[PDB]
Amino acid sequence: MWQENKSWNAHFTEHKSQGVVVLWNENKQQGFTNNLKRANQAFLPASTFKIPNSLIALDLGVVKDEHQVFKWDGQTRDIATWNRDHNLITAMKYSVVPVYQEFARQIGEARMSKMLHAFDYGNEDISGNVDSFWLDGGIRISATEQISFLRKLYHNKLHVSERSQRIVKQAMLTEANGDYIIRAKTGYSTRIEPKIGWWVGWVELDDNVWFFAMNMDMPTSDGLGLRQAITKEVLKQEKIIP
Amino acid sequence: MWQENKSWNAHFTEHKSQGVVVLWNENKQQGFTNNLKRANQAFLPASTFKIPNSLIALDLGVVKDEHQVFKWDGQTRDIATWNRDHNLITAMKYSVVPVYQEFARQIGEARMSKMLHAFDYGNEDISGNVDSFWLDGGIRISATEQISFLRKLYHNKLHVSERSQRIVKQAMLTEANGDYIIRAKTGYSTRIEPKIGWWVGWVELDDNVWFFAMNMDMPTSDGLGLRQAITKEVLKQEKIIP
Ligand SMILES: CCOc1ccccc1N1CCN(c2ncnc(N3CCC(C(=O)O)CC3)n2)CC1
Ligand SMILES: CCOc1ccccc1N1CCN(c2ncnc(N3CCC(C(=O)O)CC3)n2)CC1
Ligand SMILES: [Cl-]
Ligand SMILES: [Cl-]
Repeated sequence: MWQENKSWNAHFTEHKSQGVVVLWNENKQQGFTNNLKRANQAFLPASTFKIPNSLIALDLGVVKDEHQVFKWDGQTRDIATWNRDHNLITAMKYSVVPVYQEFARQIGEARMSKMLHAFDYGNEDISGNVDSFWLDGGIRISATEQISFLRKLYHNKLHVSERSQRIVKQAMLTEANGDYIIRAKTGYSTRIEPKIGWWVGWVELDDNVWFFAMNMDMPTSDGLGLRQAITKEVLKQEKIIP
Repeated sequence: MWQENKSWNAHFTEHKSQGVVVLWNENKQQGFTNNLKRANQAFLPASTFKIPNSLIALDLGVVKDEHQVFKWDGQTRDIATWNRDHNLITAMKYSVVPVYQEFARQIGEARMSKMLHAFDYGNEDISGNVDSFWLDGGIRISATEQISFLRKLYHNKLHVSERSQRIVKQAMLTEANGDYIIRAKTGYSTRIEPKIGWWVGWVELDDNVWFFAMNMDMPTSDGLGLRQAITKEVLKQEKIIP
């Protein structure tokens, strides 16, 4: 099932960094990582929780569809892209926490807990504020647990409507060309030490899917682009993307 | 509602070419084109017909979902990418005509006509061979009629399940980055002598979507890249993409 490829650690060291990348070959049903311990270490999901959060909001009509416009609340926050109107597509792309905080408050702590248990999502614990638990409450999920959750989403096997799963998979769209499609979601955990940067999703090829879950130590916000860069270098080495 | 802009013809003449580009601003309900007459002249859809053909095949259950595998028949054809197994995603991406000819035979004359009428697609005429009418039969569609059709698809308004429409829009994914998403379909009309290349679809942006339909005279296969290139030079002049 799982296989440790120590050679990917060079992509972390050359960038003054430390972390884990986890890949899963869907056709062959084989997994790969540079660090199996860290691959199974559970962290706060941070904004990667926007994937299950959207699925719950959509199956509950808190979000009607991907074009509904939730406008700014007039409060200027420290990330410029947040201070405007958004839909599901753009709130996911720019990781607009206030929008999903409003979703969370509308979902409710009860329905949130039941749905995460149904998703088998991490430790299934929402202790804390209903609108911040994924950022500074009790929820914990590991890299291999992200892949397990993403594989069910890819196959429409989560305990929500197929429509909700298709919409969220649409909103996860990050990059596409004639070689590959990436559906993914970034995340940055800052409230609990050590600070952690996430990238989780998958790569669609013509005749295979490669799921990935990555996290790395991220002391400041200036190295956040290293999440995609390191992940891509592993993908280039494994001949997954050209 | 419609405005002419002959500045765009410079992009055509720059490449010793001729054709039409039609843009539709969804927010403004406003349209633009370099040649109004040509914008409303009907042509064979060629492989742009794979958009409606896919919708009908999915709705009628000829295609179960975007993962079902259509086996190569073993007949070696001139386009190398056709000589392999395909699913709906890859059959669209590589314009695999033989796969869609099998769809059309399964759908059949009676159901194909009824669905095209319900779609109000072009002249709604499928006279000719059931498995080749979009390539050398009687169906005809204009650039502006393509947009009218695409707008209905985008809003899930066609007489097919929302699921059918969602799957075809996923299969139309062509290009995506941080700036825009392009969902489109190429086409190459070669059997009636006004031999033309098509590119129809739309560009998704954060706060808007720009529908487009273009066709140009295309004497050989070597100029096919000019469909996307000229279209993009127009989108970059209107500052629709960076
Ligand atoms: C409004 C409620 O706020 C909180 C409530 C409760 C706890 C924490 C927050 N804050 C803390 C600050 N934060 C933050 N910091 C740095 N970069 C980013 N970014 C967004 C996520 C991006 C990503 O996904 O990579 C990276 C940049 N976010 C957002 C969450
Ligand atoms: C199998 C049945 O065929 C026929 C039956 C009946 C009439 C015509 C065809 N033929 C003609 C040859 N053809 C063709 N030629 C050149 N390039 C391409 N291409 C595919 C479309 C691509 C595009 O979508 O842009 C461009 C390349 N296709 C496919 C359709
Ligand atoms: Cl396949
Ligand atoms: Cl998509």
